[PDB]
Amino acid sequence: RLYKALSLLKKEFELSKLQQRLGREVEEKIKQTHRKYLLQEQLKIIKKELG
Amino acid sequence: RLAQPYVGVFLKRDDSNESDVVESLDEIYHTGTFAQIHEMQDLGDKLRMIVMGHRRVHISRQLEMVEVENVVHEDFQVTEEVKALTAEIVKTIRDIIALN
Repeated sequence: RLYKALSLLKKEFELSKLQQRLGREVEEKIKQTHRKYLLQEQLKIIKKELG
Repeated sequence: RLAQPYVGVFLKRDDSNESDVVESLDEIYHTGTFAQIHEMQDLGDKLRMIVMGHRRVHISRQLEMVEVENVVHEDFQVTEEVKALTAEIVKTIRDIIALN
């Protein structure tokens, strides 16, 4: 049972890694949107605060 | 007078314009969300209707109206590891309502 629990910890941990890694890659692919767009957002928020 | 009164719900495109809403039918998105009406009230104004996102639909051409429940929802047969991401999604959602 301790070995089966280890193999389940392997499968579950490797699964958490594939989920975290796919999410990390996917976060980087959101980060591929340029910082100019972020500063432009802040420019839009500066105009959003123009009321 | 209809036994099943209804209203559709669509999403507006950029540059909202009431005159275009009555002039042209392309301003409304092909996506529409048909739903049944609940009840009118009109406490102060004569038009305070309630709307819902119930039956999604994407009319192929609203100008032409034909419709179909093309509620695509493909999912992999193994629904074990697909929900692991859900814990992070709800954790994000929880952080938005918590921090904001």
